[PDB]
Amino acid sequence: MKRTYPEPTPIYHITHIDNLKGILRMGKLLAHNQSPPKQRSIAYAHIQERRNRAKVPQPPGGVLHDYVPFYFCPRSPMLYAIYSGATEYQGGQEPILHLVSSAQAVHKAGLPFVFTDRHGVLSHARFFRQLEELAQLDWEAIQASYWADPPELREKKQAAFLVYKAFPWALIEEIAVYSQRVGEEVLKILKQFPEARRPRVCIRKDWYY
DNA sequence: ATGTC
Repeated sequence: MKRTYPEPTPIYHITHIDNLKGILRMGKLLAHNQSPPKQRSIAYAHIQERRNRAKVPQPPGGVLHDYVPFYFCPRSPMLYAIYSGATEYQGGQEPILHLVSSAQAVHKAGLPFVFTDRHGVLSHARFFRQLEELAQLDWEAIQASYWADPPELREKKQAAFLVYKAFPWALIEEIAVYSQRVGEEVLKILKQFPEARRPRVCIRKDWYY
């Protein structure tokens, strides 16, 4: 009766469109501790500071800031904080891209990864290395459109897929966007990097608030 | 409904 994970299992990384040039110039997403040439932070600083010191207890270890973060859903709680202007960033959701890949693409590429069953800064989050352990996650919570309550559902919606240090651009399969205007601006940027993969750019308003 | 905790 409880939902299982789709296979392939989508993973989602949100970023401001003002960072896409830097992603294509580096040819990869870089983890926070790898000093990405980001133009626009859409994070909470006070939770960023927790990620900065949160130990990852599975090899290859380090801290959460050593990994490129993905969720297993679009339309994240983080995106709600952005949509509602609760962040220092005041631009709203419209310039926020969903970069899409899959857990299985990462495994087949032989990149080191870990994943969690819930918001990764929580002291009781479980960490996993084996894709069979996707069965440990709560796929009802991950897909829930109303996630404010109950508390367990809220935590488990924010299970993370964590790729150590860097995520190659070549593994991104789709860029989802809010609006035609932002789609067009993404294709203009991609065309400045003709050697790079050009993933399909899809308007998915249902991935936004 | 939901302002990542």
